[PDB]
Amino acid sequence: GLRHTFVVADATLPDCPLVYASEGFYAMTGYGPDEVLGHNCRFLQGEGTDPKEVQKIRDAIKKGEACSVRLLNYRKDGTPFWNLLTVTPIKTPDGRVSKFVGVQVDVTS
Ligand SMILES: Cc1cc2nc3c(=O)[nH]c(=O)nc-3n(C[C@H](O)[C@H](O)[C@H](O)COP(=O)(O)O)c2cc1C
Repeated sequence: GLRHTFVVADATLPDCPLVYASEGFYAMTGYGPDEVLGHNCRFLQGEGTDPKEVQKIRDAIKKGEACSVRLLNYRKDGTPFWNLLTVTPIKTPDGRVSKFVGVQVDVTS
């Protein structure tokens, strides 16, 4: 929907760590930059997170392809929320993946 957050991951590093996150991302998740920059976004996952959906994202990434999934995530305070995540690979002219961009939408309603 209209309200959403955005983040950028560096695919030139093995674990796709975050290099940038929108104002909304920090405010929604409750985390600060000096807390999540340089880290993979998997810290948003938790107990009820469907490993099957997580695997789908992992596969798309390893294949350097776009993907959209609905996942249960948790704020820094531990409270849950439903996240409709869409990941998009950004490539250089040589065809290789340089960055991955992510758009998150809280669809908890
Ligand atoms: C740009 C980008 C944004 C992501 N955003 C989220 C997110 O908001 N929530 C989430 O649970 N996983 C998110 N992921 C997925 C995890 O970072 C990680 O790719 C996934 O869990 C891969 O599987 P693994 O944790 O088993 O290695 C994102 C990945 C990328 C590349």
